[PDB]
Amino acid sequence: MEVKELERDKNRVVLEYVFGAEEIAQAEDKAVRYLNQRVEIPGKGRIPKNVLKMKLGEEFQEYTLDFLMDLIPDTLKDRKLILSPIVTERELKDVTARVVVEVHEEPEVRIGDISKIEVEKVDEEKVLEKYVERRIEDLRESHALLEPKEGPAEAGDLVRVNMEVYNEEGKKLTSREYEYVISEDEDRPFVKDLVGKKKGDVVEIEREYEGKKYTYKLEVEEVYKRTLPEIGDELAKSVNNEFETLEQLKESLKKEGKEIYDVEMKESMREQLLEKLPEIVEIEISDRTLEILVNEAINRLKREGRYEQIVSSYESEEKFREELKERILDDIKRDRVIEVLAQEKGISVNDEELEKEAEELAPFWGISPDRAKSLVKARQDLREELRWAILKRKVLDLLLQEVKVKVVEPKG
Amino acid sequence: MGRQIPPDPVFGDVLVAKLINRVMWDGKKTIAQKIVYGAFDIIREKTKKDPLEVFRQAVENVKPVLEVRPRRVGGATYQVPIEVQEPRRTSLALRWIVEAARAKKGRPMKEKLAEEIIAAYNNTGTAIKKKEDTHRMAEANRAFAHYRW
Repeated sequence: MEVKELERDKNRVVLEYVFGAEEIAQAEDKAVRYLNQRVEIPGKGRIPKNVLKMKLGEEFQEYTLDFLMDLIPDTLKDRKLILSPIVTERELKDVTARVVVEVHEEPEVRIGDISKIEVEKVDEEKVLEKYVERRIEDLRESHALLEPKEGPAEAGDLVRVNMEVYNEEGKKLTSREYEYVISEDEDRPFVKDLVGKKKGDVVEIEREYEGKKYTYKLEVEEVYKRTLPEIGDELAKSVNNEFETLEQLKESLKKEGKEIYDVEMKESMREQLLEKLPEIVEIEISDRTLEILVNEAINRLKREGRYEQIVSSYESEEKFREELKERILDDIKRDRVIEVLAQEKGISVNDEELEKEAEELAPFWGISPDRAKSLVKARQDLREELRWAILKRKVLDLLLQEVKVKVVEPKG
Repeated sequence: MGRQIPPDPVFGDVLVAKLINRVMWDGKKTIAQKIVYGAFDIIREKTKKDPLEVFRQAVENVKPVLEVRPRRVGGATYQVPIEVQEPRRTSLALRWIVEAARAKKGRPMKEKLAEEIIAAYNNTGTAIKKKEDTHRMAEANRAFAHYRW
């Protein structure tokens, strides 16, 4: 065999594999053997070379090269490719043979000072106060202090009704006591009618659904007076043991919020650092490599009908393809920047840790934690999709330690 | 579900109207407007591109293709993967962009929204997790495609 590189175009490189002489025959052999192991003619195991081509015309040739090419993958296995090798031209002559493959090595990255891009963070201490302040306030409302009232049901009271729904001729179908807090002048269903009503009053509402009429008798059972209890140490008691002081309840609620923050905000920063890698990234990539991934994508859209709607919202299909282009270039930059820095820093997701995340997706998937682990060891497709993501959320984390975290104060 | 409801007053787009139409709480419109068109203002600030167009391509991305619905065949609870097409998806996305934006930290909703629409615009965010989330157990609950209805 003999391999020569015709042209190099950034990451796109094209190879020429010329075989010929006898290894053409050594395959021809392999060809005859495997072929002699298949379909037969009105000619067992003794068929030579002649027979075949003067019968299964042409095919032989195809099947030969197929063994010639086998001798290629082992030239290209220690190279990482952003696109499986594509065989441009192939051809077989009696004495020599020549195959040409196009190789798309991973494109060369150039980063550029992680400290340049800024991510936004909302003032922690100043957002937790906001949280508690509002949490207590929601806690009061639940522990509404009420007493029965004999007045009309002005706004802010709590009326309790018992709603019965009758069939189109009497058969009572359901009965359920609802209760409402009258919202300062409200157009809510039913409740707007309970406004200004006193105990023992009834409000009938008739209704028709696909031909059949249904009656709704709403009877006011009781009207209490709401007055939310003051923010004291008593409010703590009101929500069980453990806390004895207000300062203590608040403590708990702060702890509860820092929890939710540290998770949600951390995730946000990650998100937006990723949004923005391409600014500081620059790669050498063959126009064609891109232009391919473009087709490798557009096509795979028509495979769900999606392309039709999608295309039909931009000015021209060429502008889409155009938007779709850079769209990918940016992602590969990212993806690429991740993969790289992950090696330079020796960051890797080990087997034991790859299980650690899998069990985190068992509740959301709605499955037994073990079925996940069943599926991860067993499949090598969900295995790798899950794997890389895990690594990604790691590399980002690291990088987030170099970026400019801009801190903003709560608006709401 | 979903019908030929007329475009919002500003952008002549059926979809933004559906988005406003979703963020709405109770029946309080003319308020959601101020958010939606406002999250559009933040989006052009943080991209310098046409928001209405970003929104489209953002929702388009969240549009899922399959899901799972619980069934009962003698006993109770069986996981049926089904495909998702037509108005269902387009709605399901919005129902997720907006829905996820609600249950957040931050402070305002105008902001939470831009935050999703943009993240979704860049194929990340909890919005999309739901998308590919079911989608992964789509090729998990694969063996029960014959219970399909």
